[PDB]
Amino acid sequence: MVHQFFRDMDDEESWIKEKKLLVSSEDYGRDLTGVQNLRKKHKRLEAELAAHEPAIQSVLDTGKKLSDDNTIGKEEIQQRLAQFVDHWKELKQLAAARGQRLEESLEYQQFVANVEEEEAWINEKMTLVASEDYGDTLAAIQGLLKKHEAFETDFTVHKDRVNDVCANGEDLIKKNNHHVENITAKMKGLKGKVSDLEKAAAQRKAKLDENSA
Amino acid sequence: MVHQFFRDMDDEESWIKEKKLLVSSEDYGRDLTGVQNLRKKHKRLEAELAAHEPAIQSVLDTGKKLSDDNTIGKEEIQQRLAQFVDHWKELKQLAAARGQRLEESLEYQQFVANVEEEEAWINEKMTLVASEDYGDTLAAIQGLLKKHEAFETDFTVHKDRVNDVCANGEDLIKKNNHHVENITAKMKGLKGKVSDLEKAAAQRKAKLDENSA
Amino acid sequence: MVHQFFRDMDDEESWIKEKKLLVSSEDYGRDLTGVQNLRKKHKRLEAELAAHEPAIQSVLDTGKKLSDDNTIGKEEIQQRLAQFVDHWKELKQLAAARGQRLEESLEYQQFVANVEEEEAWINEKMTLVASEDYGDTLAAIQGLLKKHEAFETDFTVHKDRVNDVCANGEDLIKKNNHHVENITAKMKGLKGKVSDLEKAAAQRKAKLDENSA
Repeated sequence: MVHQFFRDMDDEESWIKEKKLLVSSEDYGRDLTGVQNLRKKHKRLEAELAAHEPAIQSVLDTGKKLSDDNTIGKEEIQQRLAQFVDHWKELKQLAAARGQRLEESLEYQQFVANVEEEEAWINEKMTLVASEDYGDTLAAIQGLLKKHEAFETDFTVHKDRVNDVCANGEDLIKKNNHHVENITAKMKGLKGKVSDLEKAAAQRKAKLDENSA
Repeated sequence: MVHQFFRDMDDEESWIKEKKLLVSSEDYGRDLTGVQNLRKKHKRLEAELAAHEPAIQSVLDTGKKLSDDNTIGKEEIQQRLAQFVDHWKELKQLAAARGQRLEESLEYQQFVANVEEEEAWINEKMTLVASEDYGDTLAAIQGLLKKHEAFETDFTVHKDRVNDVCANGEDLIKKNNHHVENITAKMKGLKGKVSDLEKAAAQRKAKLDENSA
Repeated sequence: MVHQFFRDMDDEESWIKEKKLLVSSEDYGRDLTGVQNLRKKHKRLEAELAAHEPAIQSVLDTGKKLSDDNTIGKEEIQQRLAQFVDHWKELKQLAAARGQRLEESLEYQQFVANVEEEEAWINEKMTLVASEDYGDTLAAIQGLLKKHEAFETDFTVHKDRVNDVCANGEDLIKKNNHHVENITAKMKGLKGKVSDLEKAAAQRKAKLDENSA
């Protein structure tokens, strides 16, 4: 009874101590897929905590009955119960904390991934727009002009996506200062690439019209 | 939100494509156990699609929200959302169709298995009834009559079972043209076997009665 | 209807017969950990029985429908069903019985483990109390007194725990009468060890007090 109570409490505390070290990991992942995998793993740990909740509560309930029955050794029991509750609350707090840090990491890696998607698109169009072919016949120029138009339509959509990625970066910086330097530089870099492509596109459009007029 | 939406939709789409491909199997089993095993397996896949509905619905919800906010690039979101919804409907449609076909296969293989159980019993009794030992002593003869009387009751049950098997075959044919030739021939053969056993049993019974009178 | 009914019944009877043979184990564990491991395994089997109920009932329902529709061979169907019901009932009764025996084993091994915990504690304190170093300085002697005082409080708790262990032992003897001789001797031995420690502790305390006066 009191013997089983202490064996159960000791067993749960050993478990808690082991889970505490697992939730003490400061690995937040290197990229989007990496963080997504860690969040799946953290959710499995949270289910494990939930699975032990009943056994934990049984120890507390048994401890309360022992204390209310004025069992001899009552003081040692109460102190052990308070230390037990403390280890459990601490574990839960650490697990919640890591879960939160992983959510922050997820938002950050999404921004890093989004910046790469927009920059890769811009980089490929920069090469396209730098073409030296301005049409060898008037009819050929009409073909290039319509293709340029198709490009601008798509560019307008990407300009709006870039604004959203930047608004997202500004929000990450506001929530706190993690990776502030990298985030600020990537937003400036991305806006700079959009400006460079707008300049390059305008120059090509001007050449094409000059050529056909 | 738009970048993650396209990543999630792409991932769900490739998933859907895999399952679509699996569910396109044209294997319906070679015997009863074979169909039963394919159905267990199909049931797993069905529960799966069901425990994967939230993720698909989550994508549709985001698409709706993104499309409503008339965010630029609205047209792309709608076309992608549309083909997505159709890929999902297609999969659910193909899965349900296979489940139905496996259901048909099951009834058909149960009929085939039932025919074999009845034919095997009949073949074994034909040999017994072909015996020419009518009993030497007065105690042997009645021992033989006793075994025949039990056979008669058993044959009465099997005749009813054969009628049930044939009714089932007629129903299968009624439901569709699958394996009609084989089902038709098996019913005819089974009735013929019953008729032949009735004839052999009668000859055997008469010899036994004539010998003990 | 009928053919699949007998195939399902035969398959369930094979399942039942296998679980029956499994639940026939006479293994109840050699120590506390061992019993706890066997109870976890037993609970998994109890869950399987609950999960299988619908399948058993389904055969029973079909059999009733066949019986009510006066299908031919009604008597064999009724006799096979009554046989099937008895096997399922027998399995459930055997499982319940093993479960109860395992609970009896748990209580007994808890008592054996608790006895060992108290005796190990007494044995280690017996050697400490046997020490003949009563002090060296006016401060070393006070140190020894401080430690003996902490020990007296701990011994007060253990005396109560030994009393609970003996109460548990007499309850085991009253409720099942198994291992009576071993339980009786262990309680006698344990009370004997407390008495011996009380005597040795008082001799030690006397010397410490005398030396400090």
